Amino acid sequence: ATIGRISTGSKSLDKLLGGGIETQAITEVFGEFGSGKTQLAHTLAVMVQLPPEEGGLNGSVMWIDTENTFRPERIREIAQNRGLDPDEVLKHIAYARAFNSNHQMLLVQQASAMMVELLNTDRPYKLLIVDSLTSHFRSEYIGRGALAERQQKLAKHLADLHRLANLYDIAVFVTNQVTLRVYLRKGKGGKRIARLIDAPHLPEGEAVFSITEKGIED
Ligand SMILES: [Ca+2]
Repeated sequence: ATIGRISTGSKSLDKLLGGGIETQAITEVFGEFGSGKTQLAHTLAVMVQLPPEEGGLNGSVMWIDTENTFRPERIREIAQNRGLDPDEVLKHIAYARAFNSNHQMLLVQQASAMMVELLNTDRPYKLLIVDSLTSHFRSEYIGRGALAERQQKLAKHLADLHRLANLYDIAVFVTNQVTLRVYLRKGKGGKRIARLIDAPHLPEGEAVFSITEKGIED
């Protein structure tokens, strides 16, 4: 399968990422609360549903939520401001709340069966969001005696996510706090800045973007 790319909505950020977030990859976006990481997840959940000429992959979305960050009204807003049907865009997002780290791991293992079901349809899954990758692991595995089990379980979880990305030709997008690593920070005037770091086949760099009624854009 040739790698597909989903536009972030920001031309500057897309350029930094080599065209958009990639299928067959995990993109891991770091930042503090309000940094833009969750706004970017909501934007991508709309963009991926568009045709390739408009920056999408005609795809369905799966959203695994660990910190109650998914906002259906934000999806509706982004969809409408981009001239799309809000009800239709929302219907193509399969939402699952993860109650703890073990459940989060199970949901990703169970996702394989769901991906197979839409694989040869008009709207195969093309994007899996995990917002956030680590909140449950950090809340549950505190201190020295818990570190080994936490790193082993997180490494297994990441392997399971990579397997989904590669087997079903989807982009996996996950958020984190301090894979293709992007770090977000506050810029000037409410702008946000993304920095791509340690990418094997993309140079490091930065992109400035805005959060608007359309989600993310330059
Ligand atoms: Ca955010």
